[PDB]
Amino acid sequence: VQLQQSGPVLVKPGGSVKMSCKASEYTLTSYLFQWVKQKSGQGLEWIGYIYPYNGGTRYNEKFRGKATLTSDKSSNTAYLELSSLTSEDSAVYYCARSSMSDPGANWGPGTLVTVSSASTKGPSVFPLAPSSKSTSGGTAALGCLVKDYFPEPVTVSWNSGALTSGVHTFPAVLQSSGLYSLSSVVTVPSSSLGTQTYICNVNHKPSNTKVDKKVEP
Amino acid sequence: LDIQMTQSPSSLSASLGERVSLTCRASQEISGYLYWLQQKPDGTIKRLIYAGSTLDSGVPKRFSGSRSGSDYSLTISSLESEDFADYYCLQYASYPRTFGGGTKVEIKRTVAAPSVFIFPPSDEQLKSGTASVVCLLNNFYPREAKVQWKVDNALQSGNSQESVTEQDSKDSTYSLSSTLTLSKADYEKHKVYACEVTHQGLSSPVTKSFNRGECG
Ligand SMILES: C[C@H](O)c1ccccc1
Repeated sequence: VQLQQSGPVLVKPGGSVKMSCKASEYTLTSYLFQWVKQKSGQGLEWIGYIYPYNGGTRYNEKFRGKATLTSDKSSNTAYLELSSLTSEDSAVYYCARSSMSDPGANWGPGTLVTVSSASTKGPSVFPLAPSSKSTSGGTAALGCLVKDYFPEPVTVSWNSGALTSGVHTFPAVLQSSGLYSLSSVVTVPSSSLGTQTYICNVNHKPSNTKVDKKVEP
Repeated sequence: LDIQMTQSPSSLSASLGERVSLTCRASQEISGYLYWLQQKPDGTIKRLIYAGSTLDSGVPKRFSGSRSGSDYSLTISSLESEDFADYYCLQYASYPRTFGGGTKVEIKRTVAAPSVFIFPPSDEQLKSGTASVVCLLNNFYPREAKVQWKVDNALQSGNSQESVTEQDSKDSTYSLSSTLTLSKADYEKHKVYACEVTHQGLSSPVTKSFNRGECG
């Protein structure tokens, strides 16, 4: 039940981008790959399909022939290339797989493409330390400020995924500098502060940055 | 002609436990080739129904789908907090595949006042020239809230930005961050940093503050 898609990519206007979709499990069954576009905070638009079995393809005419779908049936991998890019192509692209009698059974997680002239920049990660000023009665809030990066996205986990409850990772905000920033916070028991460590795990794949920041009271 | 899927309502607010139905009208005959998907705030999309009424095997029984002439419906028998999401229909009778405009399903719940927390800039950040002071409003409802900053009792303007999460999947609340950005020199020259919060859940504004001189 897992389709894998290539990572986020920054590309310049007038260039091109090629992303991939593949089933995670060795399969051998004949699937059809459907591709869908979603601009930030907007709806869904069908892009086209590729049937690796026979190379069949079809495209939404709205794309004006800018999209090309190909595949490597040897690895059961489908690829979507977009040409002559402009900022209207900044969007998350999704693939879904269909079988005989089983339409759109599985969806990939999407690939985030940003079309921009600006250079990638990795984030600085700063602690939001718990203190009396972030402690109720028994509950303390703490977090990490992930500042000054481009393009989106960053990912944030806590304690390598062991801490998920009470976590709020805010949507990124574009600063006047043209760089993004966000904070991820979590509430935990105050009594855990002297003994349980809290580390935010931040990844910014466009700049190949990975940082693990320990947040101390 | 391309098939138009007209989805309504585009936004639906509903109490927990409520039976809610979403409608998608096909502009041409799709013969039951109607698919409904759910998209969660983190971007995850999953299949709910296909062939108009067949429930995907991993979806809870409170979801069902039906057809009445050219009208297709997705109904949730009694709404749960985890159902907060955007729902879309899609026809697969013909190409191009076409989607409904979606329905954002919002959850009505009782008023909850926020817990308010404030965080001074880290010394690590100060070493780099800029200072960010963060005020967190956690787990509140409804969404309307006002946050004001005062630095040594003077109201700030223009130097803060807010970010708000989507409704929480477990308790249907929101959280909000207000970040005040100052140069390190401006931060060091002032002393009292206060975040002032107004929300329907609070009788009077709550102010959380710290004095740079004492840490947090
Ligand atoms: C079954 C239909 O062709 C579909 C499903 C998911 C995404 C795009 C198209």
